[PDB]
Amino acid sequence: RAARARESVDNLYWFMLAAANSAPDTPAFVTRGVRTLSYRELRTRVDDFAAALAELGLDVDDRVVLEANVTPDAVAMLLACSLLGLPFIPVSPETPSGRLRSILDTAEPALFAQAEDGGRADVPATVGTARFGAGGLRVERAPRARVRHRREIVGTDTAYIIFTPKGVVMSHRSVVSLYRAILEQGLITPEDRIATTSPLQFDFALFDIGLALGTGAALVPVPREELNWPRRFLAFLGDTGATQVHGVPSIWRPVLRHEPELLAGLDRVRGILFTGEDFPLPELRHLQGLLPHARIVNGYGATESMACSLTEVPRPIPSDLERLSIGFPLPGFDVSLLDEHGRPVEEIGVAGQIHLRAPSMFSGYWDDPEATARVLVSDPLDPRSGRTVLRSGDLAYRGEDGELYFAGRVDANRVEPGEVERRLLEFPGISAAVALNHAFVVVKARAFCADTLPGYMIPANIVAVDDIPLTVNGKVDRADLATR
Amino acid sequence: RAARARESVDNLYWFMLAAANSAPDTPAFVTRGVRTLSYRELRTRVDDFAAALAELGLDVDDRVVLEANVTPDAVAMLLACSLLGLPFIPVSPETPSGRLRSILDTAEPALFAQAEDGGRADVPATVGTARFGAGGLRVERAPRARVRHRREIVGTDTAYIIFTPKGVVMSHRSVVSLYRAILEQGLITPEDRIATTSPLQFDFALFDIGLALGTGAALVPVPREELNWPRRFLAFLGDTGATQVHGVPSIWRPVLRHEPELLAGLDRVRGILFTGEDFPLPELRHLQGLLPHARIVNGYGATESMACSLTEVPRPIPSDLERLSIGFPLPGFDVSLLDEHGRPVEEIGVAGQIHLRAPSMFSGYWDDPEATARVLVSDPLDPRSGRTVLRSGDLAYRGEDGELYFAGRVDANRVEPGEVERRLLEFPGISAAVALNHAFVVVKARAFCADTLPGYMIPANIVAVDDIPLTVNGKVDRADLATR
Ligand SMILES: N#Cc1cccc([C@@H](N)CC(=O)NS(=O)(=O)OC[C@H]2O[C@@H](n3cnc4c(N)ncnc43)[C@H](O)[C@@H]2O)c1
Ligand SMILES: N#Cc1cccc([C@@H](N)CC(=O)NS(=O)(=O)OC[C@H]2O[C@@H](n3cnc4c(N)ncnc43)[C@H](O)[C@@H]2O)c1
Repeated sequence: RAARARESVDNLYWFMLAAANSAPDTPAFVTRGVRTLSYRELRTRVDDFAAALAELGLDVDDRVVLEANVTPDAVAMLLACSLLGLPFIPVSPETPSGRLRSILDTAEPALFAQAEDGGRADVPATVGTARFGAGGLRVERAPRARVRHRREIVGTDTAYIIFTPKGVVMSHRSVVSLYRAILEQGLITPEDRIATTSPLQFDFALFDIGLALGTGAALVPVPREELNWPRRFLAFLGDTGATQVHGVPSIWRPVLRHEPELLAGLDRVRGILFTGEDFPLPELRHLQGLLPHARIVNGYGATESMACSLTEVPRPIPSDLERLSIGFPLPGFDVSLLDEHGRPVEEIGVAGQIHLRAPSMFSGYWDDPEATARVLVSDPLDPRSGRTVLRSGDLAYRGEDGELYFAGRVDANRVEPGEVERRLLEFPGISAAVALNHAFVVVKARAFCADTLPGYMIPANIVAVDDIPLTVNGKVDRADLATR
Repeated sequence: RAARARESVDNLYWFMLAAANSAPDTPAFVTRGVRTLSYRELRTRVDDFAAALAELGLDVDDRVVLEANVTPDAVAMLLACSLLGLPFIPVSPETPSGRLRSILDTAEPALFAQAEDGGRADVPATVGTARFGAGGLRVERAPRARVRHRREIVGTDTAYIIFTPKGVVMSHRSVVSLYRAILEQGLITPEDRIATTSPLQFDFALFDIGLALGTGAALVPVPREELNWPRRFLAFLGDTGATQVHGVPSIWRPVLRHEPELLAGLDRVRGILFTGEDFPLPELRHLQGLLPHARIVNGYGATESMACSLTEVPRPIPSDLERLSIGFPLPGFDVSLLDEHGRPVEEIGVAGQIHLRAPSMFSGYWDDPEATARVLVSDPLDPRSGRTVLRSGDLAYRGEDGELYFAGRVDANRVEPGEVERRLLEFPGISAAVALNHAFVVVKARAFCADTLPGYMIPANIVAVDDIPLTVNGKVDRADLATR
């Protein structure tokens, strides 16, 4: 009686589990005793959860909150939801109870599912509740009864909604199109093991899952508890034989500061990928110098398209380089830089706002058509067609070869805090530095800065801190540094 | 310097010319001396026209009017436009000068191209003019100079705009998705020869071209001058060895009336496909009876998605059958029937308005965002997602097996003119009949009707005519029958 996605129709289930056929006994997951779960064993768990979910009578586009971090079970669940056309709303179990309630209030989901040993208690009787474990999907409270109206699942049905409360609605067509564009850029082979560090609620986690599983590679989820301590993190990457390490730039900060020599011992690491924010070039040069056999890729994009461009950093990074390139749009993606009148910028080195044409475009903001119409706008170079572009909120300029350079959020003398942080990171004893004019440093600095920086770039205040504070998703917490 | 579509990005060029690689010497076209043009020779002409077009400096999404009927040269041109991301506006050379001017006024194209021996004179100096022939593309007036801004072609770039002045904007992604859905329904093999009868300006022509060329089959364009006379039309189908015959129901009307015995001699015809309007069941039963080895397929859909469903008619058609089924949506398509409150109709045999979820959805109506927002509407079963559906303007009901039945335009006792026309087509001496209560017949009838029809279905007037008048696209011209 449940609709199931057909194999020919774009859908995360068929896309991520194709390797269960061509390579059933190859590893889909490596976890830590180092264990592997094969593609066949993963499809078996997905099919079991999907048989259980199908009993609940949910209609296509009924929303399932998945509270978990990246685990074989949580990935088995989101793929079960995918086959049944039930958009998942991934929520980290670290999300505060209040923030979760606010998501439940707006998203009005039919079902909330967490791990057997999950800790969430606060869930209204309108929302069904279930727990999943290699034991199976276990319904605690059934979702409330309904009449199914959707006969067939399509490409534009929602795969997932990302909540930060702003909800980015992504279709199977959009996310599969992104995975296919990256498969074309041979970032990954089937023999790779991708260490993934992002919270499940961050699309960087969904990007890592699909890149691994869509390629026939193994995923190595790094638990936050392993990530937070430098020797522990390095022993986890060594033990699991990780070949690729994905994370926001901050994942390296403790290892660079405390354990650079053990970091150099990661001889199986072939590739590093970051996204989310600028990697401070002094830390990035330090990292590159320790792992000279690891390709480093600058990943640019936003939740609204999942991603835009993948750009290998120069080897070595020029000492004098001020900004890494964010390169060229993925195959099938296109950028217009438009000025403050909405006109194309053709001039080398002049910033405009990125307007992205992407096959991975979000459907809209959940229950916010006004916000949707401000962001997903009529193509300003062809406004009579009804074609839309993403008005990204990001500034960029091109260089002489047409490559892009990120130039900050349009809404956040032009100060480049990156140049302030660079000069400070070049001062004896400073391991980290964030500017917002206040500079915060992890450990005279003022005169060292003034020896090369213009007057408007010299910090008014330089504040010693034990660490750079991070958001749940691992980005610099500038709100937090503001408070103190 | 011209952007060209990449092979990995949905685009009519790569989709229709893949057979130039796997089967270069197989026929792409059969024309009438019976000649063939191979896939390789077709790609050569496409590449030549595209090299010439690229010289003109047009930007991606610059519009090219193609005035032609279905010919190897006109198909070579629309595929050249496709590779360069130049949406084509196909216009039949039968279109009156006034109607063309009205299209030029709204669409403001950069270029108008016609055949060497084309007859159009009326084209403003703002629009470039060119003529194409196996000689090459020949520029008469260059388009006016411009700066190119688009770096890369994407999936959602416009393939073509259909004008009837209402302009349906179709993307490469939408039209390729439709061709792929039909390739999955093995309508056609590479050994087939598809006789196509629609004017190039009608998307039925574009449907036929892509089905043939995307499959590696041969296209057999039927010129209007061959189509208009019954023995001439049958000799053309015989000489070219057509294996499939596509056209609106009216293409059969003269052959059924004048040459039924020669029609039975079409021994190579394996398949017939119609769309656009109801096939009057008495003519359809007559046709099916003459070619018992031809599968007949009822094709339902609209320009806004190119198509929706393909449904093989029963063999034989039950004598008592009142309506052919329009079956089930193509793989990856989904229909909701919604009532006059906007609520799902689940009841067998109750009509509602078709809301279509389609991967082949139009981008919008050219320079008409108001009309777009009335037709491409928020999914009424999931309106907070920003997902849209086509509000089709078509009524339908389901039968016991969930199959659809077309029940007329929402805007056009409920009279079923089909039942009035049926009873008249069953009266001795009537070969055709159209009701609009007035009935028009091609050659006491009133009492024959009253012997089985309810009072409200009995024509007030029965008018003998020499023929049923047709639109350019070959549909019944009810406006025309109204005048007289
Ligand atoms: N390649 C790649 C790739 C792979 C996985 C997931 C993603 C993104 N969804 C990650 C992300 O932070 N998205 S965001 O919407 O929260 O915030 C997006 C914003 O974060 C900033 N950003 C994102 N990438 C950045 C980069 N490489 N350098 C500098 N800033 C970058 C930009 O402002 C951007 O609009 C990209
Ligand atoms: N399968 C298939 C297939 C292949 C090629 C091209 C097409 C359509 N684009 C043809 C067409 O007439 N489109 S229309 O937009 O002008 O007018 C559409 C309208 O014409 C009517 N229509 C279209 N198909 C019909 C059918 N099979 N039976 C009855 N009516 C039908 C409906 O009202 C529909 O909304 C369909």
